[PDB]
Amino acid sequence: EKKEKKKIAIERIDTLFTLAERVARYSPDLAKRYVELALEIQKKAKVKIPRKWKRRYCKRCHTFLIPGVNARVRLRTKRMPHVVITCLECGYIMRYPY
Amino acid sequence: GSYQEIIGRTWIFRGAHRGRVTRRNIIWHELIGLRVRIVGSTHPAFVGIEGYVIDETRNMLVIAGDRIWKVPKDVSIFEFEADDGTKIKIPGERLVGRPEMRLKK
Ligand SMILES: [Zn+2]
Repeated sequence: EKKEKKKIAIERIDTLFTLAERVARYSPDLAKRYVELALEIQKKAKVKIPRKWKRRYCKRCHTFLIPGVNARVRLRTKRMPHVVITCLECGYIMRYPY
Repeated sequence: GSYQEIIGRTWIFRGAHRGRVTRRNIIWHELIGLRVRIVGSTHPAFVGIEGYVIDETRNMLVIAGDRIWKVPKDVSIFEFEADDGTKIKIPGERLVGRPEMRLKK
């Protein structure tokens, strides 16, 4: 039953990202542990990150991103439309086509 | 030990765990974010402590209730709370291993 273990894996990733969002305001290092555990789970079980989570951590430092607290989010659309996200903890900039 | 920021803030954990956890599958699932009570332990001061599991290492669960407790797995018996409020009872021995390493068996 590979199907069960892939199911469990996703539920674990989902749990840990949900907890990182809940704790990040108060203990950013705990949130960072949750994010990194989730990624280690993801590559051990060879599953995908739920779409709602995949832009919510810094790909450089693994901080969980709270827009307005430890992250700057802008919509930039005058030329090539994109979302620009800056991790205020390491300064890494992530851009996604809009 | 960045656990102290959670004291007084455990309400943040309510509704956060997203798995359906059973007595069969708890061995493979996320223990972090589950409410737990310790029903038995070799160390007298651990019996009766309740809180959320906030971290896990190979033979230890970090629990936040009224204070932070580091409780070892192998000498303890745990009553975890699933999402419907039913209880899962299991010897900590069965949970020994790093959280990532527990995925297989
Ligand atoms: Zn960063």
